Amino acid sequence: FVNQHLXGSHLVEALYLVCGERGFFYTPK
Amino acid sequence: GIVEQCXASVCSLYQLENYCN
Repeated sequence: FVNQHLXGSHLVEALYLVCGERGFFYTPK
Repeated sequence: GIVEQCXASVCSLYQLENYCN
């Protein structure tokens, strides 16, 4: 799922799944 | 930033992980 265009909720879903218990930051420039 | 690299262009694990805490 990572190696594609990921926009909006799709991108935060990928961050959520990859980052796990670390969490993440979603900072659209 | 993440939108340019992952939405406007194809994402990568290297780049996604740069946004993990």
